[PDB]
Amino acid sequence: GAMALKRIHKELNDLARDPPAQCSAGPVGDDMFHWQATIMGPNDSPYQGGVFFLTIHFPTDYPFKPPKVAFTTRIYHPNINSNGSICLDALRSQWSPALTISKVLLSICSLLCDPNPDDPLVPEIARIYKTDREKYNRIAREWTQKYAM
Ligand SMILES: [Cl-]
Repeated sequence: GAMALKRIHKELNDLARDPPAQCSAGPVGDDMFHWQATIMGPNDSPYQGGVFFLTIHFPTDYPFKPPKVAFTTRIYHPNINSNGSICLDALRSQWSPALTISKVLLSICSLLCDPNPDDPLVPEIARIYKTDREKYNRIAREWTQKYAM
């Protein structure tokens, strides 16, 4: 309804006025409720140099339910699966209307930097992250080269 549209426009404007570091987001075309986003691989992470795309769909009662957010770029990470689904509590049980796309993008950036142990969406990647970090990094770098450049 009009409440969601007002908030979504305000958030688009918030991102333009204070352009993050290393992320962007906004409507695909003219559909305010369907956005794209991009996140640059953080420096000093195995994703450095990559560019990762995401899709975002706002519900019609945003901001009082969460947006649906998924990666569209393949990534080697314990909490993001091959469907691009993202295990992040803010997008589920922990949503609040005080969260915004900017905060969500910052949280996903931090998640790339430091995975969540409790949430292995891809159990084998979570295992290599815990047991052999240098191997995890090497493979995450290789997938950044293959998919995100
Ligand atoms: Cl508002």
